[PDB]
Amino acid sequence: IEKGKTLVIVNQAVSATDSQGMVTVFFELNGQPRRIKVPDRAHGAT
Amino acid sequence: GPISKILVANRSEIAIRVFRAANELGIKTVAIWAEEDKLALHRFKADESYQVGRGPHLARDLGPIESYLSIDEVIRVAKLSGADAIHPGYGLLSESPEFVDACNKAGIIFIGPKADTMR
Ligand SMILES: [Cl-]
Repeated sequence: IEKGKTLVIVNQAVSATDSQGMVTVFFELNGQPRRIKVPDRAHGAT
Repeated sequence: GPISKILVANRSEIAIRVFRAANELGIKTVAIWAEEDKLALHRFKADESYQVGRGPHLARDLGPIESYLSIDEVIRVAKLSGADAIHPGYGLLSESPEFVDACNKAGIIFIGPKADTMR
């Protein structure tokens, strides 16, 4: 993110898209779990 | 030039202890970490931090502890980071006169006694 601020990021898994058409990506960030939700534009979802 | 940035050539509790003192005094801090400590607490506890023991500059990957025992790696980091002083904490390179001499060599304050004192 900056000289001397290193993030370690692992893509743990990616969910099937849901209704409302959201996909959640399960990350590990510096050891800690983080879920992020994104629209599935690919495949027609808003 | 009064001490303005300290690199702590250690890990764990003692790295963290030294980061607290420097920081309370207004001094910026640099941590080092081997790959095996990429998730260790101590590395997120400094103002900035850098990896030792792997990369282009090395013939092979250094072992997890060996990465903290490398005089060239610590010095390389003090330069890359622009540190003016190094705290060895305890253990590791804290009682190395070859280490003290290396710091002298590069004009980096060794936060400890003189090389002759360690021999
Ligand atoms: Cl080792």
